[PDB]
Amino acid sequence: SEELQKRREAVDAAISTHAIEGITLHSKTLEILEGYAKGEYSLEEFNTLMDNATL
Amino acid sequence: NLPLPIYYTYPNSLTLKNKYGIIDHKEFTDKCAHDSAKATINLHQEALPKEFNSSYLKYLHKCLFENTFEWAGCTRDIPFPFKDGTVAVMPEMMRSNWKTDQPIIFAIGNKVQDGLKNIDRILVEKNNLQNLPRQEFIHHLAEIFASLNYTHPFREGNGRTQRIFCEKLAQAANYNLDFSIVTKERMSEVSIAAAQDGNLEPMKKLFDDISHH
Repeated sequence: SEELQKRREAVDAAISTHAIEGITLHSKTLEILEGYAKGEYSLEEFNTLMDNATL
Repeated sequence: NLPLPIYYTYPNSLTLKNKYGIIDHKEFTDKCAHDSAKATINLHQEALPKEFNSSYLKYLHKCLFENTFEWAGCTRDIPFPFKDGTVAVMPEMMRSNWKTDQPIIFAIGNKVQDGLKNIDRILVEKNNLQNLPRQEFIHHLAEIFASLNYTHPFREGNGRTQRIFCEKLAQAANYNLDFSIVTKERMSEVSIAAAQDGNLEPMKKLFDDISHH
């Protein structure tokens, strides 16, 4: 899937930009990003999960 | 009520004033990175702009940091009025590297505007780096990246803003810029070489390695 490949590239870019600063994302952040990359839920539902995440 | 650099940070703290009210650096970093990751995902689904310039760079900072900083999208040379009634400004900024003798001094005062306008001139003259031979694209991408490193236009979030700006610039020029193969160490090494030695070749080598047409 072209769409899922674009989502995976966005997620890898989000991880890289923090890793290049020496920042590891919170486990909850990574879990929500992974679900989006895999097509488990929409961009809107991804946004809801991020805003509702307990850190 | 004179604007000052001190008003960017909480009283008696080294932590930047933020919308989360978090003074603990670890917890602040976690939440700021969480929101920046959310913004990144939404940004990569957004249609590319017709023009790349310093206004677009400020928009990207606004997108990445709107939920973290009241001053998201605002540059450090311009007095910024916080909701708390204080006014912050930081015309003078420097960064020390633990392996380097002398600090890197960023653009002073209104030289921040000059740095932003510098990239605008390059991007107008070179048509957003589109329709160029590969060698020219790599050279000007490196010139832009090194120029933004010196300008350091924002109080914080420069690196993150600069990288997505350059990914999007590359995408509009039919290139995929892959920062995932670049380590924190390699990024720092090439940036110090351009800043202190005036040597752009390590940065150009890095961009050549990570640019895929």
